[PDB]
Amino acid sequence: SGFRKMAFPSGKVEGCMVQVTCGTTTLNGLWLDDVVYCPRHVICTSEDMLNPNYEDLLIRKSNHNFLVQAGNVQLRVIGHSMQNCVLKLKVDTANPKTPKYKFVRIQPGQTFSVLACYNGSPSGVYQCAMRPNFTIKGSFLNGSCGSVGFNIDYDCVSFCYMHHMELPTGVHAGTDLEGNFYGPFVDRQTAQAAGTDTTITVNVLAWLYAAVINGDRWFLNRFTTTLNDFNLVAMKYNYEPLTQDHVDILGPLSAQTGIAVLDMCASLKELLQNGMNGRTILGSALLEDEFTPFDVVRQCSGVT
Amino acid sequence: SGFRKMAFPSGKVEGCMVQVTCGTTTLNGLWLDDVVYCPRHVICTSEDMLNPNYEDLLIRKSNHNFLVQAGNVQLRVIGHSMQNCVLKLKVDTANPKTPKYKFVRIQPGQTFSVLACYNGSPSGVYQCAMRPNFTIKGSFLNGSCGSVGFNIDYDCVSFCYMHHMELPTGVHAGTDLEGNFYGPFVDRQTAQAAGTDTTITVNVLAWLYAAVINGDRWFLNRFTTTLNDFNLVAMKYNYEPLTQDHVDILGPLSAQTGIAVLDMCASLKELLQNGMNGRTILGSALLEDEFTPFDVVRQCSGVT
Ligand SMILES: COC(=O)[C@@H](C(=O)Nc1cnccc1C)c1cccc(Cl)c1
Ligand SMILES: COC(=O)[C@@H](C(=O)Nc1cnccc1C)c1cccc(Cl)c1
Repeated sequence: SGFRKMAFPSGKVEGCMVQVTCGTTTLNGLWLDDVVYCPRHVICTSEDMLNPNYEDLLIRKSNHNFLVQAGNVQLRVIGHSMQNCVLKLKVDTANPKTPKYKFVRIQPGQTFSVLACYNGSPSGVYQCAMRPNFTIKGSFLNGSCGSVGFNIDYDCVSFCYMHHMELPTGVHAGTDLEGNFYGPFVDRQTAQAAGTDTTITVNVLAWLYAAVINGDRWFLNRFTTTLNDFNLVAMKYNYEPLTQDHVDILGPLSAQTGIAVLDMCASLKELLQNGMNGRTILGSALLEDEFTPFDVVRQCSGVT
Repeated sequence: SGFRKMAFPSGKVEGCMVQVTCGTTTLNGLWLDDVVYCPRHVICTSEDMLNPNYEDLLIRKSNHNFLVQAGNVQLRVIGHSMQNCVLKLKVDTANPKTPKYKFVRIQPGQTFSVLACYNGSPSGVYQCAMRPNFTIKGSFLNGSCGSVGFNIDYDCVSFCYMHHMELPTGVHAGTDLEGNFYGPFVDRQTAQAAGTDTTITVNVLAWLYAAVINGDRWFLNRFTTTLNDFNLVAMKYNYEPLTQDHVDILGPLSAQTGIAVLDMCASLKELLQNGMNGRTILGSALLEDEFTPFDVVRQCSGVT
């Protein structure tokens, strides 16, 4: 019992972190096999960041300008290429600590762990969600660029995020491991609209199931609703519309608890319309949306 | 910017986890140098747990009855001893992945990361506080016993907690790495009073400083208070009395923000007396007490 915002164990990712320096800029890189991946803005100076012509800036760099250090050992750079907003530095040595891995592009609403790093050194690990507006609400300071987000399935690490920047609003933006930004963002120091965010409805419902499983049940009521009625409420409260695909993903939790998905929707509708009346659910005084239905099943069943 | 409930990177601890089996019971062990540490209740059957005579139960066991497996490799047990509520199994091989480590007994109100494990395999990592009543509000299921809590300072892991049991109330109890329980708990399947818990005042104040640093400032007011006046409020709301030792520990945050500790106490007094009025601080609708002043400084400065 108990339910916590749990991150994946970070060991397999810690073994991949390196420091990349180009000129006077230092950030983190991810060393997998004989390639180091890092944000392409490592080649910029502060004056370049306002409107960088990355193609021109990269042309002024050679393999020997990219200093890559894995703890104490220096890596020899034998090639460099830019792919979208990431740089790929080919090195002469395969990382002996490379776990089994994949590069994935996650969907908005999905969750992942972030290993926050500075100067190639891990500082902490936390779990978060990719917001529906393709931002993440992380904890990142200057020097954290290149820190990565990932999920683990048994012995396979699926890397899904590389950190690039903080928007003027204090939220975070980054790319998949092919260097494609999540959302409309560009890697320039310009104010950029993130666009309307919404609460991840299917995740709130999964977390209400986790609450029932752990004994927080005060919010269960004698009501039911329909997908149509619930979605009118979701619209009013800036929640994502619930679909049959979301109801299907909640099947395991509905089966485990015996609470029909539309009955849990009626509990969520009442919580949206009335608030929590000074009460808490799983130690929270707000409706939590950073746990997917898969996260709830994994945590509630102790998957390793 | 951004502030998250961040755990230490778990890699150094992952390399120490093993599975320990004795008879039909399987739990986690911690392999450091040539010793494996685990909860002594690995020697119990279900019938023993109601009132175990651990001395008698252990006398029926020999070195070859303790099966210790580090992933795929089997460890050879050459000695066993019980120290308080932990068993120490001497093995013939030093763990090659033993980090620099210490065993520490943490104080109530201090925080640490937990690497939740099942069958010697890591499942997740989360940060928590040792409550003032010496319980922890973790996320643990059957088989998680032997999972450990720790802090990291550069390359040194200070182990402070080993998980033993879940109280009938769903909260958790465990020991230091010498097998001494935190709190009044005994390793028996009997209902046990945890005693009155309180909110960790110095941690709430540290988190309010973290909020100001990250731009959540709506709770700052034109008021001040004294330690005496604040402590009358703390008493009414079941908060730990604030001492000059706590004010001293908050010195760095007070210096960084220019907000005197007693002025932040007046903000906290107003939040206790009026609530949050439907607003949030650092994404929370309640006053958070799982960040120490050291945690806030570390996270806000990006220590690795
Ligand atoms: C001058 O460079 C910066 O401030 C970084 C950035 O956001 N770093 C940064 C990242 N995360 C947290 C805090 C900080 C500070 C920057 C800005 C704009 C565009 C890009 Cl691709 C990069
Ligand atoms: C029958 O044994 C148990 O249930 C364990 C225990 O709390 N495990 C356990 C631990 N954490 C979460 C869930 C579970 C289930 C037990 C009970 C009482 C005393 C001790 Cl020292 C151990």
